[PDB]
Amino acid sequence: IKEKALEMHEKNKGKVGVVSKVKVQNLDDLSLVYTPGVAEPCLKIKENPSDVYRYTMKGNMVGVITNGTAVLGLGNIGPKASLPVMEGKAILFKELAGIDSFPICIDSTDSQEIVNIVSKISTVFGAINLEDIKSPQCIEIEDALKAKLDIPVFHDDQHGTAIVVAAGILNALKVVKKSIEDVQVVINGAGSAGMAIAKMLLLLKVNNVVLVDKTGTLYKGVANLNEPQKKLVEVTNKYQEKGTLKEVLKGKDIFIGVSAPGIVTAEMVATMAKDAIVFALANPVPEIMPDEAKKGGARIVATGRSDFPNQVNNCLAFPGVFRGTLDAKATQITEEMKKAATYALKNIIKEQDLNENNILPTSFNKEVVKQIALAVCKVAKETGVVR
Amino acid sequence: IKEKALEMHEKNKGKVGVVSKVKVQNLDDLSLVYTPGVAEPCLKIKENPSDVYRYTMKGNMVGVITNGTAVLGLGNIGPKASLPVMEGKAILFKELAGIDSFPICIDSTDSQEIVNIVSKISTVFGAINLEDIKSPQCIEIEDALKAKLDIPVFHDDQHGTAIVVAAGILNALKVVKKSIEDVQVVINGAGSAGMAIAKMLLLLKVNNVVLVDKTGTLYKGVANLNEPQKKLVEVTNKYQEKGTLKEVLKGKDIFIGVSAPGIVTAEMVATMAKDAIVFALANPVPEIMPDEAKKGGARIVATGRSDFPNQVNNCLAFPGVFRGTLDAKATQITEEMKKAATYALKNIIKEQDLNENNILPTSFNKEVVKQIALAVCKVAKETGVVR
Ligand SMILES: NC(=O)c1ccc[n+]([C@@H]2O[C@H](COP(=O)([O-])OP(=O)(O)OC[C@H]3O[C@@H](n4cnc5c(N)ncnc54)[C@H](O)[C@@H]3O)[C@@H](O)[C@H]2O)c1
Ligand SMILES: NC(=O)c1ccc[n+]([C@@H]2O[C@H](COP(=O)([O-])OP(=O)(O)OC[C@H]3O[C@@H](n4cnc5c(N)ncnc54)[C@H](O)[C@@H]3O)[C@@H](O)[C@H]2O)c1
Ligand SMILES: [Mg+2]
Ligand SMILES: [Mg+2]
Repeated sequence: IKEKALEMHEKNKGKVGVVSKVKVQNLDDLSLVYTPGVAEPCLKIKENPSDVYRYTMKGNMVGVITNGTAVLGLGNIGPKASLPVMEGKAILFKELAGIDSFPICIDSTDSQEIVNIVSKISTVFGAINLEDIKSPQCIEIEDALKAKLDIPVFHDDQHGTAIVVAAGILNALKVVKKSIEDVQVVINGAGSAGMAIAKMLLLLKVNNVVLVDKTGTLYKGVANLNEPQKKLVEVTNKYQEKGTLKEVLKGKDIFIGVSAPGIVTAEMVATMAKDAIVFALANPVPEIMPDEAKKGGARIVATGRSDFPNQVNNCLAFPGVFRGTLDAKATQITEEMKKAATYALKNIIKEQDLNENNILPTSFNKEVVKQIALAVCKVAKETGVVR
Repeated sequence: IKEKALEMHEKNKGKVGVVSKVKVQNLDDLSLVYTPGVAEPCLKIKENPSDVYRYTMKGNMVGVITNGTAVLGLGNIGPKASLPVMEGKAILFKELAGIDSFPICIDSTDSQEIVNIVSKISTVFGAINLEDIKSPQCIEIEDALKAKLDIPVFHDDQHGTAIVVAAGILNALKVVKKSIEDVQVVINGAGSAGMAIAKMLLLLKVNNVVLVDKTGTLYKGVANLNEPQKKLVEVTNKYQEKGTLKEVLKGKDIFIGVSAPGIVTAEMVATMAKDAIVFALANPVPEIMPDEAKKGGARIVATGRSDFPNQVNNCLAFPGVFRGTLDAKATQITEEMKKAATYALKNIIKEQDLNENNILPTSFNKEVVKQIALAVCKVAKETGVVR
């Protein structure tokens, strides 16, 4: 309900407050939380610069940095209007994985300016969560900061998406008894989230993925790919298929839509392979209803909806992703760490309890952050990507 | 004690944590602190951009922004090493004036870069507290951001200093029965804090102030003034005196030192006017001890020391300054608002209870933030500098 939301925000002027982690009411402790006390850790950090991580909030602090240019489904609406979302993201870090988070909203659509600016304010952050930025812009920024900064940088709306998606896919294949190295996938929308699902599947040795945009699939020599679309045309659609979604969906095991509402029909689901897997994650109106999906013959349907039986939820991955990432002092959130965050999530469900309505856990299950963290941590230490 | 400080910081990995201002454990409230709830204030702010201030932390949030280039008496030691100080400053905003504060430490010594960068991250802050930056650099940045941003910007180490100083001066004059429009002041150190005390006194119609640096006083045609020193040479030292501190101190009513340790003697205090006022605020070793100050003949001595009878303390002004500033929705922290913050502070002491050891209140007295706020607020509304 609208009014219920608005009231909530108005109620306390925001969701995000700061507390003191130590106590101070007099002059004694004052000279320790401030001068001349504060001088002593400052000189420590000056001597050994890594000592930031023991006299400071840094190592439990994740920055939630944004642009405003892609806010939920509201798109480019600016830094002010995105603020409530960023505040909301911060307190979820806090409530789900006991993480201190703070929102920074940046007023610039220039990649290089945003890169530089975030890189210059990294002192206080133990990790960066990038949120609600425009594809393709979000990629170069993520990539630029990732090779620039010595702390973990992570675009949740694309990499966090793929973790839950790949989790739900792996679980769904066990159901219909198929293996992901044998199956032909179609992803509608070559934007941020489409892009990254493609990556996380190729990361999983998918047999073949085809990306489709609002104009047709993407193949070598397509008119106008953005720079990341181009790099992805190389790895995807091996058999070099061309044409519209209607034509291309024909014969596929998995449809994954992150694009639009109601662009897929029941007829279209009938053309897909037996035991079809349909993921209609467009929001709020998915590209097809599970009703019309099961009518076409879909064995499994996931959506981005809470009311519907199989919810792809972003709060499944990011709290546990950052938890182990921080818990490990990881300098980086690598691909293998993503890969490990997927399996851990897919394994909350026992394998004895898998259904066509039990491919993903509940988004609040405390055992999700715990296991995703342990696996994200376990590989960080192993691989070396650790302070 | 050192170890006691270091332990304190280590104890909890920093002084600054974040809380949620609203509750959320399930899915119900989740869809209000996040999607689809957060959409509703976001669209409000998009429609009326001022609505930031009712669905968001902004209007109770002050940013503590720094460089590292002037940390206490540690000077240029970088963004990492300054972090504990900035964290300490944030929780004092919180504990003294119930204000949410967050530390941003900037890794750049380029004025224009720092201006731009802070201006670009202003979305989340209701006010800016600039902290621990190099004179003269701090001035152009303060000035640039002050004319650029629509929120209050405030360099505490200079303007906050002057408020307490001017407060202690006005109170001290009542003691020795002198008026500030008749008296001849000398300030040692034409750095940030010296500079700004000069301003706040000229703001008070001082008869004559003389600034002195590590090389001699400042007069028209002095070899190498920085740009702000130059502007101040015009308003100060009317009688155009030249020479060293020894020579120049001779005959003055007030000495105010913000420079060095032990550069003033008892002999030198004997040359000043009757009922001398001596302010040795250099830290930790003041430019003269009260013992040697009263030996020279000082009627009144203030220092920056807690053990000594008259402490100039920065935590006297800034919590109450920002309180009323925020309490008023001030768009600006103007000169008249500074002026009003001074008088309010000087008037915590009854005027029936003034001593040579009672010119300033206690730095924890809750009635200080309250009154400084009401006066800072009262003039904001009057003058118009208000949303
Ligand atoms: N957990 C989840 O449920 C979850 C996570 C991420 C995204 N999503 C949903 O997926 C959708 C995409 O989100 P995003 O972050 O990738 O946004 P995005 O704008 O980056 O992706 C959209 C892309 O799809 C393409 N597209 C648009 N309309 C199309 C059409 N009719 N046919 C084919 N292609 C089309 C466009 O090229 C665009 O670049 C959103 O509606 C969002 O709600 C859901
Ligand atoms: N509330 C307080 O007690 C309070 C507040 C602010 C500053 N201070 C003290 O005052 C001092 C100055 O602080 P600041 O922020 O202005 O630092 P600053 O470096 O900006 O000011 C120092 C300036 O004094 C000049 N100087 C240095 N040594 C000198 C000497 N021997 N003779 C004459 N001039 C000299 C230099 O030109 C320099 O620019 C510090 O030691 C600080 O502890 C105290
Ligand atoms: Mg988002
Ligand atoms: Mg300071």
